[PDB]
Amino acid sequence: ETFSDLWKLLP
Amino acid sequence: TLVRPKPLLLKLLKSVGAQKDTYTMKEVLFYLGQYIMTKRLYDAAQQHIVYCSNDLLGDLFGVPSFSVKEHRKIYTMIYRNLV
Repeated sequence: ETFSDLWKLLP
Repeated sequence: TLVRPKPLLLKLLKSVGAQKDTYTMKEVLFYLGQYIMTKRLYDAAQQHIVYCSNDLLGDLFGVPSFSVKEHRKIYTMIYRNLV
């Protein structure tokens, strides 16, 4: 789980 | 519909290149994401946790840390910083 990947899942 | 950031949120978005005064939620989230990556606020061992207790982001959201997995809480925190 990377921050960038996980942040992109917000919307 | 565009949104208008309160002065401190606007400062944070500007520090990562934003030029406007109004944004879509998509643009605020993007910039906020860029900010956390640039300043390395996530735990490199536990990436879903953002530690902002000693950063401007802490002042803004009023929390010492938060989880990227808690989507509803992130938006709540952002909403308080919109007009």
